[PDB]
Amino acid sequence: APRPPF
Amino acid sequence: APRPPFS
Amino acid sequence: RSVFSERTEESSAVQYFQFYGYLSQQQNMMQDYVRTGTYQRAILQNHTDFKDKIVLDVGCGSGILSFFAAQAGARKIYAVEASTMAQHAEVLVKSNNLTDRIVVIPGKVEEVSLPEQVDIIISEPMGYMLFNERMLESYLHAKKYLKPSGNMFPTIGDVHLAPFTDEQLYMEQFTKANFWYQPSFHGVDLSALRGAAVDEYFRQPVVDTFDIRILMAKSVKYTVNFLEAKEGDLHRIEIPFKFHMLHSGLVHGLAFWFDVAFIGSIMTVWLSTAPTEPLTHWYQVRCLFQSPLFAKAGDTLSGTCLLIANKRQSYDISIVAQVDQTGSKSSNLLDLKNPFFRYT
Amino acid sequence: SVFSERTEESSAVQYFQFYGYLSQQQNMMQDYVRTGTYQRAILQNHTDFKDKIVLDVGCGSGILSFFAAQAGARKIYAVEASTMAQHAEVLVKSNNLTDRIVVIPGKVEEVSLPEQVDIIISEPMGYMLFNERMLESYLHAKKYLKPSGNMFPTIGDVHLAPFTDEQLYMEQFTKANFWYQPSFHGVDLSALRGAAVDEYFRQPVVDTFDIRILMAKSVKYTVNFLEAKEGDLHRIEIPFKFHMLHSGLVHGLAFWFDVAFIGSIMTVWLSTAPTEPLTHWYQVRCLFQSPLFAKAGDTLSGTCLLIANKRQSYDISIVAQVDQTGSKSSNLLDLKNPFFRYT
Ligand SMILES: Nc1ncnc2c1ncn2[C@@H]1O[C@H](C[C@@H](N)CC[C@H](N)C(=O)O)[C@@H](O)[C@H]1O
Ligand SMILES: Nc1ncnc2c1ncn2[C@@H]1O[C@H](C[C@@H](N)CC[C@H](N)C(=O)O)[C@@H](O)[C@H]1O
Repeated sequence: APRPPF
Repeated sequence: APRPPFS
Repeated sequence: RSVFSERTEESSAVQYFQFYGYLSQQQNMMQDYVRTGTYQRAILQNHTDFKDKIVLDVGCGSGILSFFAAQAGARKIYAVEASTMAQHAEVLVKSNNLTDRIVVIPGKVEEVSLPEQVDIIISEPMGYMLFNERMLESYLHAKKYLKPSGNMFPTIGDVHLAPFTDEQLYMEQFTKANFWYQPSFHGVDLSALRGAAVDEYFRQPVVDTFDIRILMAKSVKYTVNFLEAKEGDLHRIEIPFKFHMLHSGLVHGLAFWFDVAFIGSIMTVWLSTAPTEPLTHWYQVRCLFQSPLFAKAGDTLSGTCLLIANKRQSYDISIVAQVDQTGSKSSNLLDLKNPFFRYT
Repeated sequence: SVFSERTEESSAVQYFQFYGYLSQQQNMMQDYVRTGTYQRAILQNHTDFKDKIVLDVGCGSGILSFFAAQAGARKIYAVEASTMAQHAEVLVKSNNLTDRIVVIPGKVEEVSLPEQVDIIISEPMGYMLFNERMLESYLHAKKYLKPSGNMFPTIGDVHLAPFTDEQLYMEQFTKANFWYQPSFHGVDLSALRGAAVDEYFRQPVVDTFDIRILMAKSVKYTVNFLEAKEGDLHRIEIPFKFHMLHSGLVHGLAFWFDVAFIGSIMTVWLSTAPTEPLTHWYQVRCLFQSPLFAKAGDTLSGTCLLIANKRQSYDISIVAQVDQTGSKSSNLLDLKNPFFRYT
């Protein structure tokens, strides 16, 4: 996960 | 993740 | 070059072993009490399969199972670990004063050398849906070290599959995909990707647990006997099924779980991940049908689940099913490597 | 390529796989603060797009390229290295913008563009700003930038401030202390105590928190994208001197970041600060395995050092000392292995 889930 | 988190 | 590297993309392997290199990930398995406790029980209560024996622990991780073989009296335990967790296992062998009895061998079981053959191989190589990670092949591969008539713990594995109805689980896929069904997201029409978004969600197996009431027929099982099986047998796994429907409703997919049996001299002990049993870190797995099927109690839901092993240490899953009485049909393709972890 | 030389194939493969998923594009797109602010930045600076040539670095869905088109761009090259490129193309057709948006599949370090551009737009920010090393790809893309061309975003501010959060510290500490057990199912784990603490405290903590936990005014490190070269980002050195506003235990440093789109009409800020509405970047905290005691009026000084690695991230070291007592904490953090704590 480069980007965290919003 | 091969193994799921658990608690 | 190596049986392992042949069947495995380096990129997948690097991640895989990095994951298992983490103390927290070893700790995640260790704290599964059903898992760790049953392994301990299976070994200690079959103390005669271990007393003064030579043991191989395939993928020892922390060493935990090798310490259990030692508690049961084993003379010599070779503990093979491919990840950098091997170094930590080694530190534990010393600090628990078991240097004479446990020998940690860093590396892949497909690539290392053992000094001697063994009486028994122990391992925990089960992935979700049993087969994920392809570590069962490593475990079978390891039988090249097994003395004639040696044992394996675990000895057999059963996969269970059964149909389910879960309307809300099914609808969630569409509610998620419908993000794309808007003609003006900040002035942009995203609609043309809605179908591709649905396909993507439906390709993910769903990891979580559920009330057994959702199951619509008694499970069918597919069994692997680890004493007899060859690595090659897990490359293409075909599971036929003919369900006799106990309940009438919309069948939204198949549910998967598994059990393993430790068949010892003194007793057989079972480790079950069934939905009827307390929860484990394996939960259960459900494969949705993108078109569900109507069945009435008494009908037969027949078809095939085919798992085709891939170089990313997982399987391409193909499920095809029909209601025999009506001929309505559903086909599904899933990627076992990319599950949706739905559980809270 | 410049890319493959600094990147492990194993990391790259996983990176672009993750972004190939419509679910992950959707995750970013649905961050309203992020997507709405990019839209406002671009449309409120229309004269920076009107009849211009644009490069979108890492276009994903195409979303920013559509905004550039809405603002009147003549031509937009939309570069994307994941399989998301094929979906972008579909959207470009379905939106009748084939004449203005041109998807180019590939890494911006490896593709060819038919001409130089007036402005580069990208959303290359990772958490703690620098994760993913995609800022390096964005700077790399300046080879296509006309002299006096613009960048959107134009600058990046990283903020850091010391925090107190004993609940966080204990949560992490308790997990580590699993490995303090002398008789886990009869086995002595205790010799891995220190290794375990090291591993847990190496994990940066991604979530939000109340600003009441901050113990001093934040220090700011700025990167000007119009002027930075790629290689500036290989070794990032952020020194700091905090004038402590409260007494108590310092559990680590908190980080967030802002970016400014410095247009010809107006400047538009996108902030991920904890005083602002939450974004999908949240905030990032680097915990110290032993907290530092400070008194209001003390100074906490040291260095945060970011060393680029080949896993598209950074080795981070934070050395902090309370000048008045000589009490110090040195820490190493593995920015690639964060703990996503948010409920
Ligand atoms: N081919 C292989 N060769 C050696 N080790 C492997 C291989 N495949 C997986 N492993 C390791 O096997 C371990 C699997 C774990 N389920 C078990 C760890 C430990 N035995 C336990 O029961 O807690 C991980 O630590 C992997 O790194
Ligand atoms: N070197 C590279 N070349 C091309 N694309 C890249 C590169 N590195 C990252 N990307 C892509 O950049 C995108 C980063 C996303 N944060 C932004 C997507 C889109 N521009 C948006 O704002 O919604 C991902 O889709 C990556 O696949």
